[PDB]
Amino acid sequence: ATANVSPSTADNTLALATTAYVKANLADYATLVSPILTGDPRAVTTSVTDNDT
Amino acid sequence: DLNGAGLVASTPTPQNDAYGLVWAGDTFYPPTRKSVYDKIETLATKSGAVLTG
Repeated sequence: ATANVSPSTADNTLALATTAYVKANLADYATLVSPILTGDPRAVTTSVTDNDT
Repeated sequence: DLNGAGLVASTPTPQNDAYGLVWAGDTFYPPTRKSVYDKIETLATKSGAVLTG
């Protein structure tokens, strides 16, 4: 169980990433199951004849 | 005090030089336990290493 001090979530360099850092970064993204989108989400406008989910 | 004096054979004696460039090409001078220990204290282990910085 090797360990290192967790870098800041804004770190984008060759520093080694920790699992806590990974969780902190993924905390700002939506999962596949039951996401709660906030703000102004945008999607592609499909054809009027499109008949899927 | 470091090398002795007289016309006597140059038998090796453990040198307590700090880790660095004097450590290359010796081929007959052994180190001291303090000299080894000081450097080893600043190295990471294979298992359970707590990396810092």
